[PDB]
Amino acid sequence: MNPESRVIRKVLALQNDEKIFSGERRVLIAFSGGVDSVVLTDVLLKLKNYFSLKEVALAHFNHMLRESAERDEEFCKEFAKERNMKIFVGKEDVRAFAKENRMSLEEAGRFLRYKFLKEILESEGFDCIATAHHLNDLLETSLLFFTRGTGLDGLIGFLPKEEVIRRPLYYVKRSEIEEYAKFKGLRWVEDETNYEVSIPRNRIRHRVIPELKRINENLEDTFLKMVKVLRAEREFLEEEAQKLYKEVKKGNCLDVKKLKEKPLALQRRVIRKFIGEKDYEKVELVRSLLEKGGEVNLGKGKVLKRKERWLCFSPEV
Amino acid sequence: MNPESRVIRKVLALQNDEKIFSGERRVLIAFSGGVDSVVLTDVLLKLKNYFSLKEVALAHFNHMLRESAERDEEFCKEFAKERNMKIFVGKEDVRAFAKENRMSLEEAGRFLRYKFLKEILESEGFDCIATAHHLNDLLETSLLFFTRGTGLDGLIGFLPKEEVIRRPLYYVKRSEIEEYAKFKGLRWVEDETNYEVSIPRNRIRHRVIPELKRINENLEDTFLKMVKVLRAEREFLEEEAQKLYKEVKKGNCLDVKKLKEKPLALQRRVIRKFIGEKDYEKVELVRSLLEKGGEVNLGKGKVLKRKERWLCFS
Ligand SMILES: Nc1ncnc2c1ncn2[C@@H]1O[C@H](COP(=O)(O)OP(=O)(O)OP(=O)(O)O)[C@@H](O)[C@H]1O
Ligand SMILES: Nc1ncnc2c1ncn2[C@@H]1O[C@H](COP(=O)(O)OP(=O)(O)OP(=O)(O)O)[C@@H](O)[C@H]1O
Ligand SMILES: N[C@@H](CCCC[NH3+])C(=O)O
Repeated sequence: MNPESRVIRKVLALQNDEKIFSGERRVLIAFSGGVDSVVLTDVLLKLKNYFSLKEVALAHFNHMLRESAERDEEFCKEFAKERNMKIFVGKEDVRAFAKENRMSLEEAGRFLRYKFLKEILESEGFDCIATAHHLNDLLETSLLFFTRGTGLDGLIGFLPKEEVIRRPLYYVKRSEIEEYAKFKGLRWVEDETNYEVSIPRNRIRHRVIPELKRINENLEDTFLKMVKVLRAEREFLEEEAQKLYKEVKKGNCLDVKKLKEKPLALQRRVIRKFIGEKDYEKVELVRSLLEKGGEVNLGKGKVLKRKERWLCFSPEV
Repeated sequence: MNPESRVIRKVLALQNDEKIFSGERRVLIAFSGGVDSVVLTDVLLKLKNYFSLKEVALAHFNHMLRESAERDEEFCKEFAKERNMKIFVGKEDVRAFAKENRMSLEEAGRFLRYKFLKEILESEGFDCIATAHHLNDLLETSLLFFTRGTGLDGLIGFLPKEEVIRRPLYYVKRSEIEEYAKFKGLRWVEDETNYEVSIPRNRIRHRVIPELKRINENLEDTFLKMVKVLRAEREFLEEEAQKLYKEVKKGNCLDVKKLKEKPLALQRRVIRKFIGEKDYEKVELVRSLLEKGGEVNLGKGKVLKRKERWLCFS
């Protein structure tokens, strides 16, 4: 099996399993100019009719942080022309939105790259946005949430398809993306967060994963099976969660007595939703009010009390 | 708060949260001679009456692997004599046992160790075994499972109470254990197995975890919160998985019709229980029969066929 089919087989597999494209007609690619983006594009133009797409276009965002960005942008317009594709370029100063909004260069650009994409989508009439997220991004992300503290959501990471976003390379490993770009002799722009190990994701990618791989070289593959199991168990619990939530709220309060003899796993999913907080301690606080009567203060004036069959928000302040 | 009250309260909290001890009278301690063993022993002797324990004793296994072995065994007896405790000591040639049985060394020791402990437990009339596992073993354990492939079970790691085994320092960090020992002026044996990054556990312990704490210095406490959550979620899934295994398994079959209209999460759970295998692959091969005709060959004669309304065996 060659590098081409090794990627295309996984993309088709993903399509089967998740129905990545099932009616969408116009696709907008979150094109960065990077290998994964280039390979993402090469694969979609090769499957354009297979997916019954009417049009595939690029959308590049110039964060204006580095100097190369000016050059990265040139590559993208060129690439688009070599492909005879439509492309929308966007220029914004993260740094000047991440300063006048208290933001890390990163987070601020994320918001902006997306705003522009949502923009390009709803305005130009595209049905969805395709991203180049791949299996290693999911490994790093998942491991980050594990590090930062989390539950199933973080362990699952992002999904192959969520609302308006589609991630065709979800099953593909970075090395497979790399091998395919070389095999087909594609050109792209290098990785210049190439080792700014000061950022967690990058520390995980360059210093953690390589160690874990010294334990299990097929970590990514082994990692994928675990996510499939968890996604399902999560889906189920979240499903049961709504069952109980509604089985439980009255308007603006929660029925302690009914929720008191329900499974802990579920009580916690319910509280989490009632209060709009995922923090473990805040959850336990509110949970304690199920047996004990009284008050608990969470944060933005989120104060909850027990009437006595009920557990509500205090209206004060 | 001092290094002692710090650890003591976490043990009292684990006891309050899990009922570690609740009728046991004679505890046998899996005593390695290392810090954790030593702090475990010191905490049980101090909380003996509180837990209503009639006796606490030490069990030390000489793996015969390291050169200090003999010496350490001696320290162990002296540690016992010092606190006027019984000490049972087992010795076996792990090394050899592995070669005449096809076992690496991790497994060999493990096998003989626990075997030795269960024998003392029975021939000495002990109710349970107290191990010195701690939160950092848990964190190292769960990362090993996340690396080798796993589900909730692996992520959760060992539990505070599992059968005959007890783990009173489950909530305690290795750092707290080390401060405890210095504070109370305790003596212990050197862990000459830190090094060897060849051992995955140590590679995680020395290379992986350190990098993670540079992202979150509170990794262990944060990991614990995650475990508690995962545990109750896992409890609910297994319970719901029991109901379904009973609502669908009628004989040596599974009511496809009923099991096909239920949650994937559960299906796999039902399948896993039915076919006795747990790996993702077999379960999914078997799982397709709920939708496609045919039969499957998993292991040693483990083959299942799909009838019109039933997924039974051959
Ligand atoms: N300059 C860009 N213009 C448009 N889209 C981009 C650009 N950079 C990245 N993307 C899109 O976002 C995806 C993820 O990129 P990257 O991992 O660098 O962002 P992150 O912010 O680091 O990740 P996430 O997007 O997971 O936060 C890329 O694969 C691509 O689909
Ligand atoms: N030589 C020994 N004699 C008796 N008990 C021991 C000995 N070594 C270890 N133990 C017990 O086993 C527990 C776990 O030890 P450790 O985790 O270092 O070994 P492992 O091989 O990693 O064990 P597991 O695989 O059970 O974690 C120790 O806390 C102690 O209670
Ligand atoms: N260096 C640590 C660990 C030594 C081995 C402990 N069993 C200490 O002595 O505190």
